[PDB]
Amino acid sequence: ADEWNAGKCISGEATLKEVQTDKDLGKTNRFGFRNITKDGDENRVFGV
Amino acid sequence: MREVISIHVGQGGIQVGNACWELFCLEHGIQPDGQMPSDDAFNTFFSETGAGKHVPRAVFLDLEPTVIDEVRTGTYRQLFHPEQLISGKEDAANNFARGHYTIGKEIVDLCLDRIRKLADNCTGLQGFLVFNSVGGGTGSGLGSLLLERLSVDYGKKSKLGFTIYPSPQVSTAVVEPYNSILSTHSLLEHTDVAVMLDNEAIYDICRRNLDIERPTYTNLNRLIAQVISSLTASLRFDGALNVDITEFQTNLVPYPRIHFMLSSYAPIISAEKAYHEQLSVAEITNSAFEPANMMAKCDPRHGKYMACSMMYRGDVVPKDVNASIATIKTKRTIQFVDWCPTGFKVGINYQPPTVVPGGDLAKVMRAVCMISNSTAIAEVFSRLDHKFDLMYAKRAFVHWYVGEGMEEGEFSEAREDLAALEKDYEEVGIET
Ligand SMILES: Nc1nc2c(ncn2[C@@H]2O[C@H](COP(=O)(O)OP(=O)(O)OP(=O)(O)O)[C@@H](O)[C@H]2O)c(=O)[nH]1
Ligand SMILES: [Mg+2]
Repeated sequence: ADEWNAGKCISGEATLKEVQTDKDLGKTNRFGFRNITKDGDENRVFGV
Repeated sequence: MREVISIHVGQGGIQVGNACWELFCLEHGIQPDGQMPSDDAFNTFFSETGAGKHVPRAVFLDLEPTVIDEVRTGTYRQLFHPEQLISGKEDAANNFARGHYTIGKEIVDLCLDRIRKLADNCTGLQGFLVFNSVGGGTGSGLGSLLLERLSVDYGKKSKLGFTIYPSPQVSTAVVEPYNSILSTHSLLEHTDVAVMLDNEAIYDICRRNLDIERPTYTNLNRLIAQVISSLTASLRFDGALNVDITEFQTNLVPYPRIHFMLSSYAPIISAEKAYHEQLSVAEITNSAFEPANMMAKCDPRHGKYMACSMMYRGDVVPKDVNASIATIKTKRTIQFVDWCPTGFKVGINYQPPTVVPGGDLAKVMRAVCMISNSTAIAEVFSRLDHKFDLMYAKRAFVHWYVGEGMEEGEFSEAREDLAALEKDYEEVGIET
């Protein structure tokens, strides 16, 4: 005269933080490039 | 009293359109179930069921069960009519022959009957709308076969097709050049207007103005869906200067052969940034002709222009529209063809674009969608033409095609027609 990872390493753990898809889809996380409006006017004329 | 019938075909075709309905539905207030919460401008794209919810004027055909069967279990399970979702059993598998000579016939017969039944309800049929991606299997076959059949049964009704072509360099399949050449041949002599919506080009718009570093197919469609709404805007709303669906292929096509064009939309501004731009009409139109903003990956600066149709949707005062148009002629970077002195047909609408919740679009109060036919289109045909030369040089991949019932020479005749098309545009551009 061999740990648990004996072929099943292909799956394990994967916290709910890792499960979330990537970072941002159809959405710019940049502070000035986001899409969420300010709390002052949740909906209103965005022009002139 | 004027109606339009919408036809969707192909995995992309079903996917490309789906962005259209949720946008269209939210404009008039019809909930997902169809019950009206709380004048009759919605008849242009919907038909009453006599009592209760409404019924859209569309038919879904796609040979692969999965994509069509996706809608059968979503939140829209209470909107679409049950028996108008004709579904096949086996997919075209990217073979141009399977979807038009082998398996497409056994389901098209259903297609004609359904379309015929829908029209009988209407009385003011203006024209047809068909979505079919040349970059996909079923779209190429079912799209072509349907086009020929539809023309014979009905005839002089107007037809517009929102085909999506492969990008100049980025592509998904490996046989896209074939079905493009084969599909393009059929669509040239049967359609009144065809557009350019190459997928890659729309990518650039996303990454420049919106600045979305991780865009997917869900996001691409909405911008496409927006274009559909704008074109029909002056059809179901009050407007000072209206353009009829019949009066689109009346002022855009100069000659019988040339029936193509590429469009663009703007302005596209996000909420976090819209606080800095007034979005004045004098400026917004400027971005319209900006080469970057063209929806298609093509160079508008390599040739001359024939005609430009620009529909203005918003609150623009008529005076400004005329004021900005003249300045456009001044620019030396955009030159018109010799044989068209006056070439602007401007339409103005009143109802602003509506914002789909959770989307990228930020509510903007002046929007424009431009459809113009330019000599630069021949570039995409030329480049795609080069692709077909290399592969068939040693008849690579030809075996799969004659195996479904298509003749070997069918590819021989396909290239000649396009060759004529490529020559034709160069003939037009020559000044007298
Ligand atoms: N813009 C956009 N194009 C799509 C999308 N999905 C598919 N396509 C187009 O479809 C083409 C390939 O065909 P598919 O849509 O995948 O499927 P199909 O056309 O029905 O052909 P089959 O797969 O054999 O059924 C690609 O070249 C894409 O251009 C999408 O979500 N957005
Ligand atoms: Mg498909």
